[PDB]
Amino acid sequence: TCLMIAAYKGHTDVVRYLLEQRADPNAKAHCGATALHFAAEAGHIDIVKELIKWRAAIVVNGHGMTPLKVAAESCKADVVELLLSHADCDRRSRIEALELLGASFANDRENYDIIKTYHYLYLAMLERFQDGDNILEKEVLPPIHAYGNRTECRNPQ
Amino acid sequence: MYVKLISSDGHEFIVKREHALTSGTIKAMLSGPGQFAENETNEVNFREIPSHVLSKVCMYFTYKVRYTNSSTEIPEFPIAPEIALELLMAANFLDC
Amino acid sequence: MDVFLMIRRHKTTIFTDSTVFELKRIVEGILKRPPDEQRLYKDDQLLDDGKTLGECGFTSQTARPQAPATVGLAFRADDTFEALCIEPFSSPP
Repeated sequence: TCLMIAAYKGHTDVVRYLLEQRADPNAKAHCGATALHFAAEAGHIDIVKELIKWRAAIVVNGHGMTPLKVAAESCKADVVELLLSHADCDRRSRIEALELLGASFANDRENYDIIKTYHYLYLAMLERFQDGDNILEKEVLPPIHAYGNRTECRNPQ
Repeated sequence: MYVKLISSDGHEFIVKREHALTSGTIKAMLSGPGQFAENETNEVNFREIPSHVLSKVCMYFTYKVRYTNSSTEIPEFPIAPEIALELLMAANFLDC
Repeated sequence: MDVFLMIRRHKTTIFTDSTVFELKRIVEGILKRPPDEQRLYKDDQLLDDGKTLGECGFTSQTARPQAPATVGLAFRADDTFEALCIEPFSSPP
């Protein structure tokens, strides 16, 4: 629909006018992606704010990919801020999103910020051990020879 | 490796030296012409400090050294109402 | 292990942190007392030598950094040590 493609393009005025026509933004496509996903890929914070203003809810695609996680994947911090602020979530999803953002900053070529990744992962893991005597578990997959040692860290040292 | 503290009342307390070493005033009193002789034991006496306040100070020593650099919610230190006024005095004097 | 104790004799106190004889030769190292002679009294009850930490029932709930577990034992009174208690500290005004 013109709504989702306009959100992908990011033209604020046309999206605002189309929403003024009271068009339902909960429409789906073959991929099942709602306009929130396209806005997150575009990263326009104002578009996402406007979508939230008129009661656009978070909806999960069949293969996971909640729009918050999708925005976190593409290294779009502002969308993560806005969604975490408005969309209530648990501890697990929030820390998972933060870790995904750290990894995406680590490996991708567009940003490639080594320190930002380190600090984001540090913050997420500190949040993991915040309570004390009630510790979120960390599951480590068996090492892969492609990565060499391939062992994750679960202690701050 | 163990030290002795003597209150004005006369009660004697034995504490691990590293635990007692945190307070600056105790370290200053040890390092000097006093407490310099190996033959003499390592004891320090205050002509002023009462008993209960000094006991509270030493359990504070161990409580602090125990929950140090620990990522968690520290337990609160229980303070009696009437004790706090003299405890502040002792903390100020010991420069802990 | 991770159990916090005060040892109290009249005008004498020792702070510390898994059997009875373990405590006994810690006390021997501290004060040079006969390990057999030392008798431990918990709630005015005889603590037999070789008894483990677990049988005491005081591991974490009472052994606190805020206020460790108190042990009102008594040292030698001629042949055997009985009826020896620490004087209470000065009562605040």
